[PDB]
Amino acid sequence: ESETLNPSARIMTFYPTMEEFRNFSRYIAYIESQGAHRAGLAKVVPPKEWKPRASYDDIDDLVIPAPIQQLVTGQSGLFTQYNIQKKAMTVREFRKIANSDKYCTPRYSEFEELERKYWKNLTFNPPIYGADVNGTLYEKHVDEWNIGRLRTILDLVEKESGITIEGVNTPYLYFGMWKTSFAWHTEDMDLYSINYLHFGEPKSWYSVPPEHGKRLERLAKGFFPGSAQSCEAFLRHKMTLISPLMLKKYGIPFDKVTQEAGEFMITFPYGYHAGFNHGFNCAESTNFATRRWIEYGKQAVLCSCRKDMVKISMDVFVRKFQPERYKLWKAGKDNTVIDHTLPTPEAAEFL
Ligand SMILES: N#Cc1ccc(O)c(-c2cc(C(=O)O)ccn2)c1
Ligand SMILES: [Mn+2]
Ligand SMILES: [Zn+2]
Repeated sequence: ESETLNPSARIMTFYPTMEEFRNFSRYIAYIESQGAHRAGLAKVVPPKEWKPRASYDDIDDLVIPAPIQQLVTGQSGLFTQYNIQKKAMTVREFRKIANSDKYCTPRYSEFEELERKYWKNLTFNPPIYGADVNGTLYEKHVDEWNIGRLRTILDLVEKESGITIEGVNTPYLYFGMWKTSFAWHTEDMDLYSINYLHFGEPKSWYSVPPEHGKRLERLAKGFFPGSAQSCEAFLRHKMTLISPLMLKKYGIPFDKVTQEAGEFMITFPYGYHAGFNHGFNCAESTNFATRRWIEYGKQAVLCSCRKDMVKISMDVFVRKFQPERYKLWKAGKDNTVIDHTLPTPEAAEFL
């Protein structure tokens, strides 16, 4: 039973062997079989034997075409992040700024100390995030967990229509510095995501279980009624930051995890997450899908107030994987209800 596995919906950590690590979709289905998805977020530590690139010593020349300065406004654990686009710059130039005294990591003993400082100084001295950089740091030959070519069914989007959506079915790189942030969100079309930390200081994550996502939404709508009235899904703007103390105070279940260089994070459909970087680092990510995602995709509530928001046609997926329901679905009469505790069909061999 779905409900009997990971009943506390806690973030799980997995240490696959090299044999397990080789088939990406298999291991995703496997960790789902262990209830990992119920947390919304999971950590996967790859075998020590494994490395996606021999050396990162060459990248100081790589261009960050649109660095973003992150202005944050708010109080009492509620904040809204405004992006200001800076002029292009190099990893060398970025690293110099990031390690500079003005911008570098404050010192501290335990994580909770660094965490407290993040939520205390969030609004002061705005950092720069080298974000949404198109590209990959994977060497052309690495066949395990290659973010450039995961070969999941998300590939049906490009295959059928030729459409690429930057960062979604293509890779993004993220160059961080201390106190740079990602706001509370689910992925576009409530897909999965994979995030790999190539190098640098840690990246910390908060997550809310999918079975409690709607609860976080009610709370957010209550605290940002203006934004809620203007948009059916304003959290998709990725501007909204909420401190873990505010989540506790209003009884939203959540969990924390800190990601180290060379570690993977997997986010699951309708898994709300947010977080921040500890210092200079580099992360790579993209979205992907499983058969389980399709229903999430069919029902995802999208941003209504922008023309350039990401919308994937679900049609090809329903035809190919839910043929019984296609007619009904197209007639707007498909009332399937989602069970967030259930694992993906592909795990039939591990169920
Ligand atoms: N803006 C934005 C945005 C859109 C989609 C995403 O998955 C993330 C995101 C970014 C990070 C990160 O900046 O490290 C971690 C997790 N999620 C951020
Ligand atoms: Mn994300
Ligand atoms: Zn919107």
